[PDB]
This record gives sequence, structure tokens and C-alpha cells, in this order.
Amino acid sequence: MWHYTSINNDTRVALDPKPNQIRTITKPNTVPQLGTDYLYTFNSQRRSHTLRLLGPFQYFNFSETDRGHPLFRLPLKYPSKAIPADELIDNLHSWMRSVHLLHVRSEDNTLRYNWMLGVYARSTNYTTPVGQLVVNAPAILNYSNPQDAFNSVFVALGIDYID
Amino acid sequence: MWHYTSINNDTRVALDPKPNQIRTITKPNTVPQLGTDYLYTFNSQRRSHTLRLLGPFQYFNFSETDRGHPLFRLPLKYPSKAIPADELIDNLHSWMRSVHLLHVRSEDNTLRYNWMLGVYARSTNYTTPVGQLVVNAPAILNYSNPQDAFNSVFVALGIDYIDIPITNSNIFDDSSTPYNVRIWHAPTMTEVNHILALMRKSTLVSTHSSWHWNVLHTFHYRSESDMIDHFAAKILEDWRQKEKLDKGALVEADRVIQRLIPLSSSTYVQRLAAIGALYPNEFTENVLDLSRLSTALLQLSDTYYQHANDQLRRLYRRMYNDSRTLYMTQRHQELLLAQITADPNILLYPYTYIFTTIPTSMNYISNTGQGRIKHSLTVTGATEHDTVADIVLGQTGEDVITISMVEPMSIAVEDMYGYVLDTPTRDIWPADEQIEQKGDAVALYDTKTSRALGMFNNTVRIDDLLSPLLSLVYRTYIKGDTMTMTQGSLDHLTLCAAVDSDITFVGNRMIAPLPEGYIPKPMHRNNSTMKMLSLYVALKKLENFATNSYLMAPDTSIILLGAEREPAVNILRRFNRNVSNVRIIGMGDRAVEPNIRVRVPFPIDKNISADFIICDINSYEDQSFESMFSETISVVTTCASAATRALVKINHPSEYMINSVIERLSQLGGVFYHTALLKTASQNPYSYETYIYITPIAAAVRFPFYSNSAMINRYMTAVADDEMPIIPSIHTVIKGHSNTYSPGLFCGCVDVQSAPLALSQLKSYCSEATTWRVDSDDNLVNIIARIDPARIALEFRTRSNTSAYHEYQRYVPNGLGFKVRKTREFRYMHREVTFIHKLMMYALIREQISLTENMTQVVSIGGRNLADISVVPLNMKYVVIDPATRIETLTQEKKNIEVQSRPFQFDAANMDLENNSIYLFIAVIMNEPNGAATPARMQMDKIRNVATAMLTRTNCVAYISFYEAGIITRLDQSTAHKTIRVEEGRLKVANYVPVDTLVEADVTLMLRDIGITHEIIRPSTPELIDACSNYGIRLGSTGGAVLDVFNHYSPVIKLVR
Amino acid sequence: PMSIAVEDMYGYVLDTPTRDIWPADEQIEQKGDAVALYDTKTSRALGMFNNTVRIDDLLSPLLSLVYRTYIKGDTMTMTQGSLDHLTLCAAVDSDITFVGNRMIAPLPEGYIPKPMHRNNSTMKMLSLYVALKKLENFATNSYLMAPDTSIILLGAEREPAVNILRRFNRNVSNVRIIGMGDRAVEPNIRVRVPFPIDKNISADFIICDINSYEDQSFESMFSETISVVTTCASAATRALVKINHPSEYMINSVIERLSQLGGVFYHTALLKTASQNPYSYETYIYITPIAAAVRFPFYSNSAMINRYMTAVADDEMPIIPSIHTV
Amino acid sequence: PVEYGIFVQRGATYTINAAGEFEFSGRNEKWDQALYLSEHFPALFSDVPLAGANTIIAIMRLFTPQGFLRTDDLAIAANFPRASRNPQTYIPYTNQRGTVTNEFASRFRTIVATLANVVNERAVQDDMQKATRSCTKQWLRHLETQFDNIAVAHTDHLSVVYATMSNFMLNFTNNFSGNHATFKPDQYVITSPEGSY
Amino acid sequence: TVTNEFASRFRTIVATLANVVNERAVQDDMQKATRSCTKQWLRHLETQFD
Amino acid sequence: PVEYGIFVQRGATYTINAAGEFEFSGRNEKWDQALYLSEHFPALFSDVP
Repeated sequence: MWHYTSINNDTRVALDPKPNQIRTITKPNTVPQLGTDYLYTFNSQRRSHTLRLLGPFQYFNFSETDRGHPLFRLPLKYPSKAIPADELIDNLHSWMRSVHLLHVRSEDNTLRYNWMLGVYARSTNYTTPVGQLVVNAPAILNYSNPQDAFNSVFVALGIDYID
Repeated sequence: MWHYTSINNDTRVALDPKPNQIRTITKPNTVPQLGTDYLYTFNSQRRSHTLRLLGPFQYFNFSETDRGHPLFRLPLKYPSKAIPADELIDNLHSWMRSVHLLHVRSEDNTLRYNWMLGVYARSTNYTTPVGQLVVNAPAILNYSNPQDAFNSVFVALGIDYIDIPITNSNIFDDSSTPYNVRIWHAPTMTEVNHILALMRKSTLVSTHSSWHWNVLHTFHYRSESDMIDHFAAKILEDWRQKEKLDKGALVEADRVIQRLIPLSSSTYVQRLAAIGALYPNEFTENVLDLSRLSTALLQLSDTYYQHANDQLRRLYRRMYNDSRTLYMTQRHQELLLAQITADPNILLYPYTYIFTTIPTSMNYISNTGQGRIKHSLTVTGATEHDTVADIVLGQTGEDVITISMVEPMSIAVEDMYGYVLDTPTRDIWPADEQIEQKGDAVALYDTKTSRALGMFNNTVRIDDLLSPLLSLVYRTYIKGDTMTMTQGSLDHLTLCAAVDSDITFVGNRMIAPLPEGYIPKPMHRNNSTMKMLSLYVALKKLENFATNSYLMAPDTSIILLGAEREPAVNILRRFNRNVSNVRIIGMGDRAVEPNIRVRVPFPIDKNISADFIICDINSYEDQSFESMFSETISVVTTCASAATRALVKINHPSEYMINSVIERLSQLGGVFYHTALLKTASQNPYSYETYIYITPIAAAVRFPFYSNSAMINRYMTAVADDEMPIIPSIHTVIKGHSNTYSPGLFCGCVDVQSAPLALSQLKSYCSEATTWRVDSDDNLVNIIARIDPARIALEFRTRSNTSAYHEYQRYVPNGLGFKVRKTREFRYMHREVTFIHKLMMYALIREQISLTENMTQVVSIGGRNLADISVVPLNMKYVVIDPATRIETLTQEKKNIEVQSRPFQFDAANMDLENNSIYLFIAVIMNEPNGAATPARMQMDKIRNVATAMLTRTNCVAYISFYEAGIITRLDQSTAHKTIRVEEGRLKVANYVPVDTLVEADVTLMLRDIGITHEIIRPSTPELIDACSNYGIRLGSTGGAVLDVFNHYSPVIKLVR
Repeated sequence: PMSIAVEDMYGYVLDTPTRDIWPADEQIEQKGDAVALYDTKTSRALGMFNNTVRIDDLLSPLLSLVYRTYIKGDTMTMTQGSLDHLTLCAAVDSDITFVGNRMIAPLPEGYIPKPMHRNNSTMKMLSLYVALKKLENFATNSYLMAPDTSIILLGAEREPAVNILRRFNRNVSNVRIIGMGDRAVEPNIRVRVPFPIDKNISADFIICDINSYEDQSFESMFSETISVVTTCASAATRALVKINHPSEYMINSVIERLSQLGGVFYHTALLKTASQNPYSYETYIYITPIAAAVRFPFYSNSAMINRYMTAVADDEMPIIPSIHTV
Repeated sequence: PVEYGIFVQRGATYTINAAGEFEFSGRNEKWDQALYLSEHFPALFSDVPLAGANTIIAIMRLFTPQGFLRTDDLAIAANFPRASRNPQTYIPYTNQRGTVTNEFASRFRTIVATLANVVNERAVQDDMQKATRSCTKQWLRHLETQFDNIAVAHTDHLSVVYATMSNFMLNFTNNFSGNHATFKPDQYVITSPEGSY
Repeated sequence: TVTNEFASRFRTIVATLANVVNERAVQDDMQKATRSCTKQWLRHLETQFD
Repeated sequence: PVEYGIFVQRGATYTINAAGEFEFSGRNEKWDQALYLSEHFPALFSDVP
């Protein structure tokens, strides 16, 4: 039982959807569910409200417009009882449906959307140069080799980094 | 059943009331009812409100004044709950009562109101000329001959046509209408011809083969999309109808051909109409997602043309260019001839082309509902692939599919509490044996156990295995769904392990509901928790074995040992809360209160005592073997002296270690303790650690000592491995007929067109391959496919490469499945314990057959579905002798198999055994060929005849697996019975009749009087790890308990010459 | 539409074999009559009635009413494993938990489960599952699987019957309810006849409902259905396999095949369930090994057989019900 | 602000895919009339319902035209040039003679009732004095009476002027199908194979 | 953007201060006219900032 | 941007070898006319697809 044994794989890459699924990654039709779409807990003896999103949305920089949504004003409707699941679900569904990441669906089976950068471009309303890149070339987010997903942006923009 | 048979009748005419009923068709008195007056549905997960009216109102153009009614403002009062039926009914009744179609009641019994035109005149407030006609002559709507109902209006007004808008069938959908119908003056066939000729000059226009009221009418679309949707809809209706006409059913349909004819259109509609008369679809009873129908039907067309033989292709093109023509089968035209002869004045579309011969295209599966398909790929097929190019599989998102390491258990609640126990067998422990056992144990402890073994032991944690189950018991509790269970029951205990709160009962069976606003947190169990609970149950059952309420007697104590045992104590305490005076103490290193903290050896001043003891203390990770020996001996001494009913873990259950434990207890108490080797189902399946039950009894123990025990063998045979353990790969490329593939999977995705190919290449390695698409829009079929070694053993015997590739073609594009929801799959799937056992046998026998020389053939007897084929090396010929197996001769020829579908003859004289052959009687002698169990004496007769027949042959070898009697006495003691259990003394493997078992001493006795050389053997641990790692299989939780006993007591007999 | 009692649809009748031997001189006659029958096909009127009177539509008003009384909460008490339990499971697409032995757990407020979507052959498969439970015992009142036992439905599109049987046996521990057949969707595995040679199905129960291929040589359908019966018989001690063309020759040759397969004759029977379309001549054949040596193993002049044999292709195009006005 | 947040997050515009569903840009951006000839449509006029922005969608439904799509019959009998395969013009409002009440005018009463409750909801949001509110309402009512006066002149007189003018020989194009959501003009060009169209 | 996000943030700030000044005025029974005037002034600030 | 990243990944310039084959730098570097007299050529004008 001496040697270490493990499968290495990039989760931040695995979690990023193929471009065709981006139109429906908001789940426009079906309503969100606990333990799948999201998870929530009201921590008692401390009166706190933790709503963590799951799937690709677990890494998501909100636009200020996203923060203008009722779903974030929700905790304010309390303390102290846990938020009713119906209001939570209706709001979070409404917000989820609100997001519309820029993309261009393609036929190639090797590709995936670079979820981080497109979400980030949404977050700044595509004012930042990476943003306007994402507007004029949504295709730049699709990628086969995981690394070149960023290299294409660093070369198109000439930048040494992106914070 | 050749000829079409049907009654034709005009529904749009039949639905139109006689004039006298128009005053009361609003139903002024009675209130409207669902399924009669109307129907409503609120579609959940989409938040939509469909209210469709029924009866004459199903075709109704609303006045804007009708749209000023509250009934239409109603959906706006929501989202999201369905509209209350009371408000719906009151409003809809009010509206219904609001309508007042103009009419003049008459006495004649032949008449009916022309509902469409009068409704339409109401809709425009009688401003339109047809409207003011309806005002000044209401009588014009009444009619006997259906056609003249419109002719009277066309002549009174002088008009060549009337364009009637149609509303959506749903009335809550106030949006632009897709198109509008247009009644034409006609009435002679000639006028119809002329109109249709002139319609080629219009833009977006189409017609049914025949018309309601026998008045020619054409649809005119706002846009080609709307047109395409109408066409696809009607194509599905004609398909669904001709499907039942071909089946010979009488059909009450309004018209023989429900497909539209595009008098003028975009190309997409032409290709739709073209594919429509081909009738490609197989009959299907599944519900379709109509919302995407057009897309589906277009894609189908695109593939139908894409893989059709050249003549069918050209036929498709012909239909595509001559779109104004109505293509139809000969039987259709026969029906038209009939309905013309009945009604000579009927108008039918005139430009038609009869198929002298129906096209013979492959039928397409076309389910468009949810669900991944689970194909089971056949080894061979009509297609003969040659040098097919490698098929790359695309990477998939976590959103489409995730690949977790181990499939969680899906057992019954009680199932996890069961345990199996191995009794001691040998009556003495000679010192000459002791030196051997002490040596083997020392060397084992020094070199450590198999790396692969420990990798599986650590990867397949039991806590994670039971998590989905315990969490569900938790979740049904907090939402109050649970409420009734016996106190002291296993469901009670598991509820106690699910939830961190006291669980009071009100009365003997009802559980007290939780106070409102209070939701207890999940119990936090560490990995060893469920095991300790399982041991507590194990003690309660060892105490009695007739018990149903596993609950402590009042005023009795139990004391769990080992590190971090606190949760098991809190669970046992909360579980016994209703029992008076129960001590449930905890000890061990790293203990927190309630548990006392201590280290081994226990402090010398300390004096624990209880009616029960459960030691789970771990051996120190780095110490001399003699050190661990004195330590665990001291542990067993403490636990034995402390309680009459100890259960102490042995981390290193060597023959020497356990037997020395028996020696220690024997010199401790004088008379031998009644020891047993328990193994619970809440243990991690691969753990070789085994508990030892210990109790004084008045009877002097006979056969106190162990030897060649199952629990012991599981540890002893896990010798340090020769080669670094295999790691399940996720292969992406699919090479055609290439032997090189490590065990693992094919997870990935590929365009639906390459899908038939990918499945056809996968079959070389994978027994079955689930596939699906995320949606009708996305073109990529995802595929997950385990690599089964058995299929590799079959498909690589010869260079031939064939598949049911066309059958897979039949799926494109809708036949491969659909699923929006995320799917999780596992590197290690669950399979039944018996299967894992068969695999261990096949590994044992494979590893044996590879060593032996000059063996011309392997002959498996009774090997259904070529079950034993993994054993036989790819070059050697493989004979099967089983009545049940069914093969085409060309297939056995394709793979160098040789089936002989006759029962094997067990009579010694006519049993023609070949020299240089390896017979395989794995798991067959116990049963008669029909599946009925043989009496054990008959099995002994079988082995006698096969050894006696083997007595003349040279270089012959035979593997006769058979169940041993000892397992029965163990299974009578054990509570585990998920898949192996006795039935009046005969063990019952799953999906098999229970069978009588042989005694090994008697078998070796007859085998030695016969004089043939022979070796009893069983698969060991390395075979377990090889089978599991190779097949991608993890052992079940209950499987972990039962497998050592089940495997040890199912010996293979290796006869040899 | 039918107006029967809830239990009434689960009943079946079975014709036992009568003749003790199967002479080859008889075999030529039966093989001839069967071949000619399969070639000329059955009566057009017969098939028109068979297709017009679908059982699904016949039972629709009933199943929908069991659904409707459930959603408005009018139902609440029934035995688990009872026919009313099963029919409730076929009426509603949702899990049906019991609180206590007889009370059914009321649905959570604001939640109305959708109707179960049964295809035409669903109720029949449920009827066959009941048929097997009753053939196993016949004193049974709770038609429910024993714990740790498996059943494997075959044939195209059998998924609803599997979801219904599963939801019906939800309270029973360790029940495998597998499905197979062509055009199968998950949970059901998809396969085509002949089954892949590597495949090895096995269960305590088997129910084949596989259709004969629509256009093939008679010898082709013969080898196909024989292979089907062989698979189903080897797979399980208690098979129930459909015979689409139940000629005297076809069924008797099935008995011959099982007889050369297992040595001793299987205890075959010719079942016909009430959930079948009324005019269907397709008939199920129960198959089981028994310790007793069967006497009169073979059929002749049987009722289920006669229903098919006598549906010879008709002389005259079938009558269509007119609606006279004068 | 909130309904606007939702709406413009859906997209400022939309296009119609061959499936005929509207697909919104998902992006804020001002319209320019260049786009009028493109595949793009302003999204206020989609009439595709959107949860949480119902008030905007309703105020938008007020813009839907009250007329109908007349065929150009007399310009066809005259063989007057017409670019469309089936020439048509949208008359703004139908004639309405028999009714006690003019349906066009009544539609204006509903529009105005809506705007009235809208302006009111604003005034209460901004604590506006009762007098000025009553004055806005009196002004709206006055508009209703005025529209009720002229409505007959529009529907029952001006419409016929439109209906003749549709058949004038040079009014050769199709202008409007009457559905704002999906109407783009047919676009002809004079393409030389040599130079640009 | 069609809309300036900085300006819109000022609209939210001002909406808040508006409901604040309002809650005060109702606490102090302030005349409707003066309240409408404070609101008109706040709106004007919003347009100016925009 | 995307075609540009591909092209520039190939190299902003190239040299011709004795066999006549093109040989791209693999590097993005700004051109200077100092290079006109050197072996290097701007890669935009290579006309190699």
C-alpha cells in the first residue's frame, strides 16, 4: 500500500458546458431544485442565510443588474424563519432565467464554452476589453484545448494577464 | 388484412348544431364542466395556462368585446398556482352566456346552423358584408346540403371567397394567428381545378386533399415557419392515421390523407411534404414533444435523403419538385374511389400520383420524449466493416453528465444490519502448524497487504455507499412523510442514525410529529458509525436470533471502544431513550464526551464491565509484529473479561492470530469460549478486518480452532501484489477492432450521423452503451459505455468485424435518446454478489488455463450465453455444450465458437471426452438442464461419471464448481440474506431454484477412490481485485459480508490428467 | 367503453394440453395448415375488429376515474398489493406511499400528479404480472413480489408497465423489475431478437410480449419465436411468452423444443388475459418445470388455438356499420 | 426600473429563427434605423409575454393596430404594377356603421384607462398633489371624448380613402402586414453580375 | 449601454432617500405639497445626474 | 480575434529555407524595417493557407 494512486482532472474545465448547452443552462423551462440547482440553509442560533448555487453557476460574478434582482433582496424580507421554499424557488428561477451568456452554438463535438470569461463579460456589461471581445467574437469563448481558451484572449487583446 | 376500411364523415359539419339548439348552445341554465364544456391545464415547470373550449366553441373567433371579458383577464390574476376552478367556471359560464349568435329557429328536421359564419359575423360586429348578410338574413346560416351553406353566401354577396381567421385552440393564447383559412366559391370540380391552378401564383398557400362541407378552402400563412409547423402537425396526423389504416382498423377520419399539399411554399415545406408521403416512421405509442416537431421532421428528412439508396433518393426528389401533387398509396386511392362512388359530388384534390409500389426504406425509431436509450450492442451483424476510421468522442460538460468514482448502494433499510458468521472447524492446534501460521502471518504483516486491495478498500468507503439511503430517511422525516414504525425496529434505529434529535413515540407505533418551525439537523456519522450500529444489532441477534425489536433489556449496559465512537453512542442512546436504565458507554483514543478517552493498553487501575462489549480499536500503524500481537491479545483479554458477550475487531485476522486468541481465552477461562468470526454488511466491502464474537458456554467446545476459514482467507490471500493496480481510464477515441484497451469507459459525444458508426465500433469492447441527446436542437449524441472484458474475449477471436450498423442507423436522429437533466455515472458500478463470484471463478480458471500447454480446446458445459468465454484465450477453439444457447451457424463461424445444442450426457460410457481439452462445468452440475435442482446424490453421480470418463484421457483437465454443505450451517446462523440464503436447507442463489449441496470430504473421498489426481481450489482475493478492477465493478455492502463465505464454500474441483 | 369492476380486468383463463402424443403424420397436416394460414394471413374482418376495439380505449374511462378520485382525495383506503392498489399505480404517475397498512398518504397540498401514460399493451402486461402471481399460488390476495425476486418484461415500449410495477412494489425490498425489447428507452434496455449471443438474462419470472417481424418467411418466424421461447424458458422457472401465431403446429413444436431442451416436459398452459384486446388471437403460454412427468403434454383442438386457426382469410370484404336515415 | 431590468436583460432586440421562435439579443443596445432593414426587431414590440415585466408588456399591447389587411382588388383588376405576388395594404381601422358605439374609440377608452392607472400609480409614488392628478385625469377623459367624436370620421370615412389609395397605380409595394412583431418589408435589389446590387 | 449604470445607481440611491424623507414626512404630518416638492426635486436630481 | 490568435500563434513572420519551404517564427513580434534586409518576411503576406 506504498505508492500514491490518483486520477487527475480539471474540475474548472469539466464544469464548463459545450456551447450548445449554454442557451439552456439557465434551465428556462424546468424549475430549480435543492441539492441539484442550488442549496440553502438558514443557520439557527446565528440567524444567517446561505444560498449557494450549484453546477456552472457555483462560479459566477454577478452583474450589478443581477444584484438589482429581488432574489438578493430576499434575505432582507427576513429574519428570522427560513425563507419559504416557494418564494426562494420562484425568485431564483426568475433570476436564473434572467442570465443570457453570449455564445455561438457550433456543430463540433470537441468544444466547450469558457464559462468564466463569458460570465465575467456579462458582469461588466461588456465594457471591459475582454467584454467587448466577448461581444464582437462570442466564438472566442468556445475551445477544444483548455489552455488556448485563454491564450486566444491574451493574444487578441495583447494583455499579459486578466484579473 | 389488405384493404383499407373506413367511414368518412365531416366533423366540421357534424359539430354544427340545428338552428333550434342555437338559443341554448350557450347553455344559459346549467354551469360548464371540465371534460365536457371545456378543459383546462396549468402546465407546471413552464407556468402556462391552457383553456381549450369543447363542442361547437372549439372553433370560435372572439369579438374584441369578448376579449373585454374578465375570463380572458383571468390568467393575469396568476402566476403561478392553477386558477381556482370556481373562478374559472364562474367566469367561463358568464362569458358563454354572453354570446348570442343570430339565427332563426325553424321546424325543418334537415337543417343546421352554419356555426362558423355566424360566429364570424358576431366577431366583427356584423360590419363585414358577410356580417350584415347574417343580420338581415339569419336564415342564410341554416342549411340542409352542407355545401350550399356557403354557396348561398358567395352568391348573395357575389364574392369569390371569404378569408376566415382561425384562433389558437387555446383561448388564453392571445397572439397572432399562424394563418387563415379561405373558403372558395367552387362547387363543380372544374372550378376547384382552376382555383388550385391559380394558387400556384400565390405565396404561402396549402390545402388538404379534401374539404369540410365539401367546400374547397385553402390555408394562407403569415410566414414559412407557421406553415412548416402546420405541415409537420398534419404530417404527424396522417402518419398516425395511416399507421392504423395499415393495421386494418376502421377509421372515422374526415379525410383519407391528412397531409397538406403546398400549392405555393418555401423549399423546407416541400421537403417536409416530400418526406411525409414516404411514411418513414415505425409505429410508436410514446408521447411526443410536439413543440419541436418541425425540427424533428426536418432533421428526419435530412437524414432520410442522407442514407437512402439512389432510387429512393430520386423518388424523394421527384416528390420534392412535384410538391403540388399529392403522393398516395394504392390503398388510399382505393378508398378515394369508394368515397367518390358513394358521393359523386365530392371534391377531392385532383393532381395525385399513386405508388405502384410502396418504397421499402428501413423504419426509423423516432421517440422524442425523455430518457436515455440503453442499447445492448450485438457482437455481429449484416454490415461488414473493414478498416473503419477512428471515431473521436468529444468531451462532455458536467452539466450533461458527471462521472463519480463509486455507485452508491441501493439496498433495503434492514439489509445493512445483517451479518455473516464463520464457525471454527479444527479440533486441535498442533505446534508444527503453529510455526507455519506464525511465519505466514509475520511475513504478511511485514510485507503488508495488496496495494490494489487497499486502494479498493479506501475508494469504496461504506459511509459514502450508504449516504443516499440515510439522507433519504432523514429527508422524509423532516417533511413529515414518515410517521409509523415499531420501536426497537431496524427502521427506528436507522431513523435514529439519520437525524440528530430525540425521537419520541406517542403510542406504540406513531412517532410524535416535530413541533412547527423546528427542523432537526442530519446526524453526522463518521465512517465507522453504521458498522458499530450493525454490531450492536449483531449482538442483539446473537443473544436471541428470534428478536424483532433490537432494543436493550432494561438495566443493561454496552460499551463501545475505539477512536471517535461518539456518534454511535448518541445514536444508540437516542434509540434506547424509551428503555429504562441503559448504560451506553464509549471509550477509545481521541474520544470526546460522553465517551471517555483512553489508550491501549488500558490503565492498569481501570476496571470496565458490561453485559455487552464492542471493540473497534485500530492496530497501531507502525510497530513490530510481536508488538501488535501482544496489543490485540491484551485487547481481546480486556474485552472478554469485561463482558459475557464481547465482539472484538481483528485488524490482522491471520490463522495464527485468531487461533492464538482462542488459545489465550482457553488459558484465561479454562473451558473454551464459543468464538465466531462475524462480518457485518455495514463494513467497507473490501475490508479484511473481521470481528470475533466471544462468549462462555456450559458446553465444552468441540472444534474450538479455525483453519482454512473464509474470513481468514480473505486476509491471508491478499499478499502484496506483483504489479501496480489498474486505474479506470475514460477512453475517448474509438478505434475499430483494435485489441488494445485498458479497463474503463467510453464517455463522450459525437454528431448524430456518426452515432450509428460509434455504436457499431463500440460493440467490439462494450456489452452495452447508453446514449442520448440533450435536446432536439443539439446535434451531438452523448455516449457512455463500460468496457466489458467478456465482449473483448468474444470479439477478438477472429479478424472479422461485423455489426447491426443499419439497425443503429434506424435511430438517427430521434431514436437515440433524449434527456435534459444531468446524468451521473460511475467508474465502479454495482453488480450482484453472485456475478462478482462468477467473475472471480473466471479469473481463477483463466489464470490457470494460460499456464497449461498443448490444449487444443476449451469445452464449457452448460455455459449459457457463452458465459465462460472470458476464460478461454483468443486463439484456442471454444466449444459450448448447452441446449439453451441459440446461435446462427454463421456467427459461430464468424467467431470460431462451436455450439452443440444438446443436453450434456452425464452417463459415463457415452460421455465422449477429447484429449488435450479443458472442460468447464462451472455452476452447472447442481441443476437439471431445465433448471430444476438435482438431489445432491445426483451431483455426486455426475462428478463420478466425469472423473471416471476422465480416467482414460491424457492431458485432459476439468473444472467442476459445486456448492459445499458447510455454508448452510453458516447461513442458518447469519442474518444476512440479500442474495444468498437457505431455503429448507438448500442455498438459493438469486434467480435460481435452491439446490442441495455436497460434503467436501465425501467428494474428495470418492475422487480418491476413483484415483484421478485432483485439486480443490477457490478464487482468492487477488482474483477479486482482478475481476473488480477489470470489469469496473465495486462489491456491494452486503456483498462484502457474504462474499468471503459464499466464495470459500463454492470450491472448484480441478481434475487433471 | 367497458364498464367492469376494478378487479375484473386482471383475470385470465387457461387452456390445458390434452393429447398424450404428437404423431408425425399429424405434424405434416398441422405444419401445412399453419404455413398456409400464415401465408394467406388471417381474416380481414377479424383484424378490423381487432384494431377497432383496442383494449386501452376500452379501459380508459375506468382508469381515468381511478385517477380522478385520487387527485381530489376521495380515495384513501386500500390494501397494499391489492388489485385496487395496482390499478391506482396504473392510473397515476407518482409514487404511492402508505401510512400504515391500509391508509394511503394524502398528496401534499398544491400538488396534483399527472395521469400515467399507458400505451395499449400496458394493462395486458400488468394482467400478466398478476397472472404469474396467481399461477405461483392461486390463494394469493396480495399480488406483490416476494422480497429479493426479479421479473423481466420483454417486447417493444414496455417502459410504463415497468414504472407501474416498480411504483407498485416500492414498499417491497430488493425487487428487480427489468425491461427489454426493441425501441426500449431507459429504464428498459434495448435489444432485438435474436438476443445478443453474449447476453445472459435471468429472473424468477419472465413475460415475453415480443411481436413477430411483420414480413418474413414462415420458417423465419418459426425459428424466431422458437428462439424466443427458448430464451424465456432458460431465463426463468416461470415464463409467460406470447405466441403471435398460435397454430396447433407452432405451439406443439414449442412443446417439442422445451421437451428436447429440459428432458422432462415443462408444465405448459395456454393463458389468455382479460386485458388483451378482445379479438386478439395472440395467446400467452405459461411454462414451468415440475417434478411430475407430464401426461398429455401436447395440444390438439384447443380453444385458444381454434380462435386463430378458424380465422381463415375471408371470402368477402367486411361489413361497415351504416347510419341509415330514411 | 425593475420590469425594465428584467426586460432589457432578456434583450433589446430579437430575431426570428427558421423555427419561427423569437430569439432575443440578451443585450442592452440602442436601436438605429439601419437595423430596420436587417433581421432584427425592437423587443418592445415582440408581444412575447415575460414574467415580472408584465406592466411593460401590457403598456406595449396598447400599441397594437386596430385595422385589417385589405387586398388590393381594383389595382389587380387593372393590372397595376405590384411587386408582391399577392398585393395587400393595411387599412388602419375598419368601418363601423351599425354599432351604437365605435369600437376604435372604445379601444382608445381602454388604452386611456390603462395609462390613467399608470400615471396615477406614478403620482402616488411621487406624492403628487390631488389637484394636479385630477387635472391629468380630466385631460385624459377629454381625450376620450375627443377621440369618440372624430372616431366615426376616421373609421367610417378616412378608411375608404385609404382603401382607394391602396389601389392607386404607383402604390406598388407591400407596406405592412399589420403584425409589428414579425414584419420585415420584402427587399428587392437591382443586381448586375458585374457591379454591386 | 442604452443606460448609464452610474446614473442608474444614483436612481436607486435617490429612490431610497426618497422613501426615507417620505417616511419622515409622514412621521411629522408634513403637508402634501411640500412632500411632492421634495420628490420633484429628487427626480430632477436624477435627470441631472443622468 | 480568433483567426488572429491562430495566425499569430503560427508566427508573425517567417524565413524561407534552402528547399524553399516557409518557416514561421511561432512568435508574435512587432515588425521593423530593420528586418526588410534580413531573412525574415511578414507572415501576413506568405499566402500559405
